[PDB]
Amino acid sequence: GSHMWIGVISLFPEMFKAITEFGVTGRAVKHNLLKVECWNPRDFTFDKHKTVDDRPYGGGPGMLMMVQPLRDAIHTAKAAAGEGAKVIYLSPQGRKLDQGGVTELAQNQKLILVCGRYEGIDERLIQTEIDEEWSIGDYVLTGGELPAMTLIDAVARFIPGVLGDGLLDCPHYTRPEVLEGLTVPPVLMSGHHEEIRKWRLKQSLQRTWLRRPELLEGLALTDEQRKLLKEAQAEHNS
Amino acid sequence: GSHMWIGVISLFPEMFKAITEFGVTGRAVKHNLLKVECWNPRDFTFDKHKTVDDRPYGGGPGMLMMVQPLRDAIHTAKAAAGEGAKVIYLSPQGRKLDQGGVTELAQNQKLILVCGRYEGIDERLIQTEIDEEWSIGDYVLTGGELPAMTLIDAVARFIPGVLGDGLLDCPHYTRPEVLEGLTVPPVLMSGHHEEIRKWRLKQSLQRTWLRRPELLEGLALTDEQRKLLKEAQAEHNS
Ligand SMILES: Nc1nonc1C(=O)N1CCN(Cc2ccccn2)CC1
Ligand SMILES: Nc1nonc1C(=O)N1CCN(Cc2ccccn2)CC1
Repeated sequence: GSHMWIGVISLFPEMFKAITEFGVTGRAVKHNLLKVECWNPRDFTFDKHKTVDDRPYGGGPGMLMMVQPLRDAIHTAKAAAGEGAKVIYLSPQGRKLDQGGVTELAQNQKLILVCGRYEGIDERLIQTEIDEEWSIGDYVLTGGELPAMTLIDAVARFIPGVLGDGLLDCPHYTRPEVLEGLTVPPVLMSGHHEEIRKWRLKQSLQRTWLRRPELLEGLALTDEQRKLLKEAQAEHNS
Repeated sequence: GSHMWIGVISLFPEMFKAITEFGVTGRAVKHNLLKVECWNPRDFTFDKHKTVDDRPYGGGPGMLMMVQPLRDAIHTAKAAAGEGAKVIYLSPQGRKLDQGGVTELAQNQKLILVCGRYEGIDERLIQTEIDEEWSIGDYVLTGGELPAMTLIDAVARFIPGVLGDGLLDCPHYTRPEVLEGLTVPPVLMSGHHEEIRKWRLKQSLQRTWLRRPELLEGLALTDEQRKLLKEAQAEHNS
């Protein structure tokens, strides 16, 4: 349907088996809802030792990805993708990913994700080959592979067939009715669908307010949400 | 040395091969700097079909992880860990992970990471078994495995032997000297180490200011940084 094709450039393509062979994303791939295709810069090297890193001009302790194998891998992925593929570099210097950002990226039918290693890629490749730079969070990882897999997983949820409001989630409960002395809220046992809905929404508003108050600032709360939030705050203040 | 032990509770333990078998984290594991040990709730089931999900009280479209197999897996991981292990649940309702948070978690010698699937785990298990809840970002994934692997990768960088200031990174350049008409900044070719240092720091300040101005607010800039930032801003304003 709205199937998605994601090309990946990575020195460790076998890492992506974690999403292509298991769980929800694994099923998406099996059912041809998601296609993930990997190119390894190591395969585009020509020297005997298949060199994929290179020294930075200006010195320093680190290395960068070697330009020629990486550039050639990217070009190969672009040729396979055809027209309309957006090329993404994952790094801490990119636009911070959130769910709105995920929904934006998910509108793309084709993505190419470039996974950096070492101290990253040549700035001129970012200028000449990368459409958008994104970060999955303000922390530093050993490479772009986990970020790429995280992005793939998040956007995959928006492909129709893959799955079976700005607020944090409400608490959920399952069997048994009592667990180390802790009981399930009686409302959830009541069978009263409307009370249960309002209880869940109220809990969500309360948890967002207590844990992530700044998320509430970004919202235009509905009349019902304003009411339930006021109630939750009143109860919190006893 | 400051080796780290990380217990993992996951319905898809084979996903963690992406970090235990490859790259920097793979080497950490091989060199016994990092130990990652997985328990699968499916192995703690007793029914013929090894059931690991259960219906939420109060209804709704989703499922939760079944309490008994998950609880038993967690208890088993805690027994293996001995004393001092901090138990973490990964979810969008948790404390937002950043590099400071990574450095905090990395001070722990033992971690147990609980990977949720479905609509997550019973709220009472969070109360009774989880020490801390963390989020790797404000977006929704299909399960806690990629978040757990991301956390493991980030904290692993702080284990001594694993690897070979609040600002975004400077641009980096490697061979060739000219790439699609784009040249390497002459300062990086100059061999003047102090000019190169100041240029890199200035670029870092400029990029942070242009891309992530709010990160600058959280910093107490050094005298040198204040100067170079003013210069970068002056040049930006031509
Ligand atoms: N945070 C993140 N959100 O996406 N990716 C990351 C992330 O930490 N990494 C690890 C280091 N990389 C290689 C690198 C190093 C320095 C500059 C540019 N590239 C990028 C991928
Ligand atoms: N963002 C994140 N940072 O850490 N983990 C995530 C994340 O998206 N997920 C996927 C859904 N999970 C299962 C679940 C669903 C609802 C409530 C609680 N648990 C948690 C793991």
